[PDB]
Amino acid sequence: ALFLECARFVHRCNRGNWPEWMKKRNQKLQWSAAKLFYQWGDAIGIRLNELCHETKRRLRKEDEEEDFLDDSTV
Amino acid sequence: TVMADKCHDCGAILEEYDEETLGLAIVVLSTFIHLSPDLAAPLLLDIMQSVGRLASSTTFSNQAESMMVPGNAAGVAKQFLRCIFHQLAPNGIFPQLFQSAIKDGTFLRTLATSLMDFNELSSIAALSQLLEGLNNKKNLPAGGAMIRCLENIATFMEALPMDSPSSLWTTISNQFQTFFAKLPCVLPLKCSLDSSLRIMICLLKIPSTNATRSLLEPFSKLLSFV
Amino acid sequence: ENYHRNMSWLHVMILLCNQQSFICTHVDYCHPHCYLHHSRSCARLVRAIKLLYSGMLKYIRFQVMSLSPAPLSLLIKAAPILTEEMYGDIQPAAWELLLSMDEHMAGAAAAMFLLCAVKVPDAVSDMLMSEFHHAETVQRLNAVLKFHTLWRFRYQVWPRMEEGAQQIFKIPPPSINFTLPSPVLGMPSVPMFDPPWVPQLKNLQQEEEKKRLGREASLITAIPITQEACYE
Amino acid sequence: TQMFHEDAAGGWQLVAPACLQKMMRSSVFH
Ligand SMILES: [Zn+2]
Repeated sequence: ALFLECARFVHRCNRGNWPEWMKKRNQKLQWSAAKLFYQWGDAIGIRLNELCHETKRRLRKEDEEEDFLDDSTV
Repeated sequence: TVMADKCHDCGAILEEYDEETLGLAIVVLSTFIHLSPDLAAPLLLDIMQSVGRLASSTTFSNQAESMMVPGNAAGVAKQFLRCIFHQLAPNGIFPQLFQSAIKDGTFLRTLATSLMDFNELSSIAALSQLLEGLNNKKNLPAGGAMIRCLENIATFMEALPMDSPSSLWTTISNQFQTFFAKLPCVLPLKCSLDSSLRIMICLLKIPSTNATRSLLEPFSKLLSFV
Repeated sequence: ENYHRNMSWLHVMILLCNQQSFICTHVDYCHPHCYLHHSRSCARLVRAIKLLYSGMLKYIRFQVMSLSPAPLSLLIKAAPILTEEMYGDIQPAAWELLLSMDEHMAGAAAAMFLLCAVKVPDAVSDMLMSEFHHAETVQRLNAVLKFHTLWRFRYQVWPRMEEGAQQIFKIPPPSINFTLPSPVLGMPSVPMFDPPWVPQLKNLQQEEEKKRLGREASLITAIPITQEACYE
Repeated sequence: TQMFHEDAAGGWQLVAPACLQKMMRSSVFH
């Protein structure tokens, strides 16, 4: 949910739906927002890169009840 | 068994189909209704709601640009709705539809939108035909059914371009005057009927400077009854 | 400066969407990194997020719609800046993902593979020839089915690409050399008799008989049924 | 001519001297 909130915020900033208070100073705010979005992208990318780098019965059991609202199964 | 996805609430297998199959199903239903309306009459309401569901959705997030993809199951669904309601309009499909209870709460909006640009039977013209069918009927729907009819009419109003000038407001106004002349002798006594107020509010937004002027008096009498 | 041209997370995205186990029978269990298992997990997470919750629901249902195509749909958004090595690396993943039950995943994979074929025609051609002449019956059948999916999503590449593309990322138009005869020689197509999608007692009976004969004489399998039944 | 009608079950449907009838309709009578 944190990730998706950030995603929708970046999307709204892309559409021009910048925060109401923002809508010369605004140009600097947009430039810094783009730089910080790239900072997010770089950090998440170098984290995902680090992360990337009878048994059948329990496998099916785990796969068939991956209810995300029910933690300890995810 | 094949490892598939289930709905945790009901246990049913989740199913997804491509536009080439959904469009084929829509066209199959369209042909069935077209060549045999009497057989399709019992199933008509469910078919309309099921296809309006597809019409409502958007294939792409690009709602700004018209969905001009050749497949475009939404466009196929719109064509289905347009053809069905153009064909069955002489058969009184509109009073029958608006009297019946509609499970899909968005079907009236999708019908209004998909018929909005229609030139043969516009959504405004569809409303006028619904009013004419209700008015010409020998007996208006009973007190129980008239409440559902008013609610459906109001919901259809909410999705209509009530600000759009057209050569029908001087006609819809008279149709609604004659249709409101009968309500006090039809509606039940102690049942909430805010749908009539919603209809009046929608009517008072038409760009005509004279249609509402004449419509105001049956409005006053119906409001006195309410 | 120049953030829009050198995005550091392009290759990790390829690595992410290329590290699934596409060889899984999906019978009585799935591999831990099976791609269908991943798609089901993402769909369950999307349902959980939906059940968590205004405009957020609009974003979820209009721009998420699933989580599995997030890598591919990212790379499609960065197609002008992808290098040829990136195209070669993303080609097998987009090829394998073409037969997804999820329509969004299939569409994104088709768009990505069409972009690859636009950019690296030699590798795409070699892969296509290897799949079509493959020694396994299932492989050739899947190659034809994947070709059909590409054919379907042929029209859904530019919308997925970029809001300002087709000015950049030039695609060579079909170079037609000759010209057709100035008037078309034959009829472009035979109209279908009494189309269900076109809105319109001896006389009534004979008209019904005429319509029935015309419908029986007109072939419906020989027309694009969904293309002609869509409004404009 | 055929008109929609809500049936007894509540569902939609499409609904629109016998020898003396023959005698009158017979052209021999005319
Ligand atoms: Zn599997």
